[PDB]
Amino acid sequence: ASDRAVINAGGRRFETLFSTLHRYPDTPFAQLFPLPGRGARQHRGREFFLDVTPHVFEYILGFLRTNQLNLPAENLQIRAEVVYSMNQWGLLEHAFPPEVIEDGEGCSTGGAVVKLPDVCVVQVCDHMQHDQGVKRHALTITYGADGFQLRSLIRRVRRDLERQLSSTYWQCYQTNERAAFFVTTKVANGTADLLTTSVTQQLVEHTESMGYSLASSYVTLSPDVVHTSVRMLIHNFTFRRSRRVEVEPGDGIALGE
Amino acid sequence: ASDRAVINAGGRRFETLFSTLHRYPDTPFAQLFPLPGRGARQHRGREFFLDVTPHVFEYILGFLRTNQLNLPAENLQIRAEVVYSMNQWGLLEHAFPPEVIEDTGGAVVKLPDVCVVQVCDHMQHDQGVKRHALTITYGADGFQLRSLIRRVRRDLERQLSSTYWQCYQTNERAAFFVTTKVANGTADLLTTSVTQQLVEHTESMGYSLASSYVTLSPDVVHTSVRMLIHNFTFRRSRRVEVE
Amino acid sequence: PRRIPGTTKVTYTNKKGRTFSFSVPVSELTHPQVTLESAAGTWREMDTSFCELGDIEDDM
Repeated sequence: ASDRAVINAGGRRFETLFSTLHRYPDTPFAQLFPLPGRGARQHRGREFFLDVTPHVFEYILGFLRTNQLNLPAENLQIRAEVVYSMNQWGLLEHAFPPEVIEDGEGCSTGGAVVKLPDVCVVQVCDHMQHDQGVKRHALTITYGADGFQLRSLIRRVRRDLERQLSSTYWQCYQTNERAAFFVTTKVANGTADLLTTSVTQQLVEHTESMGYSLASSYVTLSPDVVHTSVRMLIHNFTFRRSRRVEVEPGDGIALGE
Repeated sequence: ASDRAVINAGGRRFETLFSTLHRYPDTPFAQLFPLPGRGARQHRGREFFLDVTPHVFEYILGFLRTNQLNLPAENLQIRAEVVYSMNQWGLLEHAFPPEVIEDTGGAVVKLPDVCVVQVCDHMQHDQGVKRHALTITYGADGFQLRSLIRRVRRDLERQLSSTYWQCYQTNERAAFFVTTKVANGTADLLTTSVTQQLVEHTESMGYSLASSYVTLSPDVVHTSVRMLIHNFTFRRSRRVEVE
Repeated sequence: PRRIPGTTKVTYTNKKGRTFSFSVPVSELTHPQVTLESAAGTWREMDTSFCELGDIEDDM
């Protein structure tokens, strides 16, 4: 029909209506090619050609029928192509519109504001001494940057270890913005395996809920430098932050100048 | 109608403009595609045949259309084919230009596509106290160790004073970081923060972390120098330009 | 307990003049920054006026 337009982007054929591309008529995207004027010349459809990849135009034309844009996280190349194509066409300002509300700001229930990094190294080191031949554990969890919620992490560790840890007394508390602590009195062998597993389980569950993904890990076991009998089991995990569904400041290099 | 040119590479058909392949005229990739000459013989469109992979050609043609590049890290066979095809076609020097440093003016350097970082930590013990001698050493030239020490120091003013640690530059590819008279708990804050600042500084250069593998001295007798050798592997997958 | 929203919107203007929102993953602090030697002056102090000591200049 006359409403349908056959658009060929990168050698792949797409068909869409006129109101889809003219959903935002003030943009430089739909302004620079005359959709309704070519329908009067060619009776069947308007034939236009684009210089974009067909997988990138699927995200842009699929946005115009949905008003929903989801950037690819696994494919970093296509994410750079959608941002540059919608910036030169002036279409990205309607996908993520600016909106600032002063009256919805609540600083009394919020602490200071810091930015989450793109990489995160976490160090989990417990110092295993020998208290009368039986192992005692002094465990320290250390993050690499600020912002990671340690108080919510500790209660997840604390709830799991109330059922599995058999000792005289043990504590779990927060010492710094990046550090936490754990002490135990004369733990056994089989209970120490429950201690090392349940702490490293609740740690990596806490970082996946923050929006990160595990890039690599590392385990080592070595004596202390000063003291011989003091052992140091260090679990070092590396977390890579997952790409957001919306645009990021890291996509500013892909914006195009 | 006439400006589009048909590219058939690996059983997949591609169509694109004339000026995108001739965006850089001095490259050998534009010389092997006579676009005004093939349009004169065949009046409809130019028909070219290539033996390259269709998934590899989408990265190469995607760089000509959009002036961006992100190499895939989940597939090393695809990524090594993209860099090799852009080297024999002469497209890598416009994608990854040489850097300019002002120390005296001398600006010629080519950053490696695969760089290694060796982080060696020397733990000593003398008269009841212990010390750390962390040595960061990059692979090749071109990296900015002045900005890394700026990020190492600024992230360490909040954690500790300038008395217990010192961090300065010894070589253009080697960095030094000493640590003296620290507690057991705060020593993990320093080694994790420097490892945090090491990765994201290399991400600011346009690289990507491939793998990491660390070793440590497994001796139970007393040793004068204990060594923690952290090794990094970075692969260049993008380019980052600040403003 | 109040949950952190995680994402925040900031306004960025392009070279043409079009404004849109950068979405930034942002978490808040939980522990006070007490490791700095500088004192801001705003912290809750402990009352010790009820204690009896050997100060003969004060009252019981």
